[PDB]
Amino acid sequence: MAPIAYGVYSQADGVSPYLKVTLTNSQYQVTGYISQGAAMNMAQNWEVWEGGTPPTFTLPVTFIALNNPFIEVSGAIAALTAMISPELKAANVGGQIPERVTLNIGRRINITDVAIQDLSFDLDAPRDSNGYFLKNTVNLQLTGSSIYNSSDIVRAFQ
Amino acid sequence: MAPIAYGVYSQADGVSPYLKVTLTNSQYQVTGYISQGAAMNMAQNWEVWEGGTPPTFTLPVTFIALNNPFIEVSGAIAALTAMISPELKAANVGGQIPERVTLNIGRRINITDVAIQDLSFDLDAPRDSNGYFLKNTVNLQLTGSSIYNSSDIVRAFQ
Amino acid sequence: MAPIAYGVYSQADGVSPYLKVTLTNSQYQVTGYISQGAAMNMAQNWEVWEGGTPPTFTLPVTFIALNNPFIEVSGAIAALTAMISPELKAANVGGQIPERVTLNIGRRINITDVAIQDLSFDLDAPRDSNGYFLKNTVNLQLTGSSIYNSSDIVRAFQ
Amino acid sequence: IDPLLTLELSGVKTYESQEEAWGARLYEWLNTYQGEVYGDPSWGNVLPQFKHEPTNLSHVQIAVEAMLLQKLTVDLPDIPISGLSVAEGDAFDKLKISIRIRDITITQDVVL
Amino acid sequence: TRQYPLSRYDDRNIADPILRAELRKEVMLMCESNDKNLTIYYVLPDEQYRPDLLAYRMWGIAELRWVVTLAAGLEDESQGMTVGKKLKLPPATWIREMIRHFQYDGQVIGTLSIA
Repeated sequence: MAPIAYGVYSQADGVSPYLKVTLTNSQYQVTGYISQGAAMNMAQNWEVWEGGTPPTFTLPVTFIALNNPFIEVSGAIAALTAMISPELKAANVGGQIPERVTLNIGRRINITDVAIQDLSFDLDAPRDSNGYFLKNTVNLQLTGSSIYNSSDIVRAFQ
Repeated sequence: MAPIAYGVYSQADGVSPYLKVTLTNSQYQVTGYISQGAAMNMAQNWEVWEGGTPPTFTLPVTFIALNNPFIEVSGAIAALTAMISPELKAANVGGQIPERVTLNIGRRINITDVAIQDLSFDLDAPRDSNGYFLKNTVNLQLTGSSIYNSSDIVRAFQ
Repeated sequence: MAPIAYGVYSQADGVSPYLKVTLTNSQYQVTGYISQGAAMNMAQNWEVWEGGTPPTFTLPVTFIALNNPFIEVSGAIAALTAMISPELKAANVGGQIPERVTLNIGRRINITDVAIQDLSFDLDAPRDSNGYFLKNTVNLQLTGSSIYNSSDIVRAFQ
Repeated sequence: IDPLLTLELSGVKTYESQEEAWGARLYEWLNTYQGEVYGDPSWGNVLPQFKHEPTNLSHVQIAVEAMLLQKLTVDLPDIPISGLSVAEGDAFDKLKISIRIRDITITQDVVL
Repeated sequence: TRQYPLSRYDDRNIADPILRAELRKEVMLMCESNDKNLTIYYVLPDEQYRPDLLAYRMWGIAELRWVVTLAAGLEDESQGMTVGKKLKLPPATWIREMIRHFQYDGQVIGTLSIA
């Protein structure tokens, strides 16, 4: 079925599925919680209206190593850095791309193509006996693949 | 009569009509509340006075999903993003425009032509059982269609 | 006698005339209160002293709709936006100007020619039953018509 | 006389009845699986991926629905997607996928 | 001042009645052709007097009035055209281009093979 997933992917967390943020690509899935501080922006350029700009998104997500830190924090951050990091030397020069992931929000609002342009977080949070992190707050900055039209945007929500 | 409207459009909210913000175009209407933080600015350029600048507006609006979130929040934000998003590929290359909406304030101050140049808000507000938002505060940035004259402006209020 | 005026223009307010700010032109007068936050600045340019700069003024004024909002707030803001708005298309191309107004301060310090270069305020203040505003704080940015000399400036106060 | 049908035969000649026409096009898209069409084997429904997953693994279901919708959209940009709904049945053996392009609300009974 | 009245829309910009007739010939050919790049719409009851009224609503220009007149084959607006008749309109820029070609270099018209 789907490839490997990280974060609070299973229902065993016993948390509302709606409040879960999900990113998915051909080989990786990351699931998290909709944390405060999220924002988005769309705008245009003019001087006479010239044109528009693609959508922008600023998503801070908090991750908790409730039971299995290896799959919930370490694997999650590894997948995230793999996705943001442009893989342009994977011995396949005929098609190498920095890769884009698809975003699901509230299980009803889907962005088919979005680019993870920036990532950051802090590693100073407390750890476990092995040393995997218990908590983190990773902020993400995301861009649309194009300047989407009104017919493209308004008809994409649920 | 009028096309579809969203927000607190009906009188069933039992709120003073004067305090309602309204935007209307040929096919969409959005009604909301006049929230704190609103501001406007008009200015000119000089070095010898050269010329002027069109009016500017910064309107933060608060929305409540009092009874029907689908029509009051989700549909409202969908209409807003449709309006701000330039629809320049609607199979009608002979006339495609980013589209402008008309603004009514206090039911007495009308701006016939204004452009929604910027939009932003937060999605971290709590939701319902289905998952639609209960709350949002959407800030909007608006521009006049031209550098309006004094005879154009002063005689437009009630 | 004088043309139409707005704000606390009659003595019926029972307030000290000295503390009143007044602007007057050929066809409009606006009277208000000297609110906190006022400031002014004069300076020059050098690299060898090259030259000077015209006077600058930053005046925030508070307006109260004590008895008649239509004349004290709505008419006041209308006159203000008329004055700041450059009327350069009044069917009189032989002389159209953005117009300048004369400022009286403390009933004794007069600036004959000053340009209202910027205006701003907030509309979120509470209203009346009809809906006219009760209170506002309009901040203004003003410029001298030229780089005035010492003989021009020092001998203009009372 | 004998009339005709739309399943891989004809709904209408071209897009006159817009929304039902797009629904028809999507119908012959979804009625075909991988490896059953020349040129673009990936073209068509991707049931061979999303057949028989556990009905309660909401993460995998949302992942598969998102990927299928995005690929069918990039496959046929002419028809964007408005509403997709996944509704369980009376028993654990019945699911329904309801796709509407704002009006068409055409539904198919799937099984996982 | 320098002023002269005109508008660059009139199909009758070509003064030749025969050329205008052959223009309306191929435009009729295309209109009652079932090309998909044509509009798909029926008749409105009030179009009897004002066939160009639909042209105004869907385009804002009355230059399509002769187009719809030849499409319906009306003897006079006094008589009505049946409501529900299949009416087809091509993109206006296409007509603008064809007439532009025909009044600059509308020479070969039919088919150019080689210079």
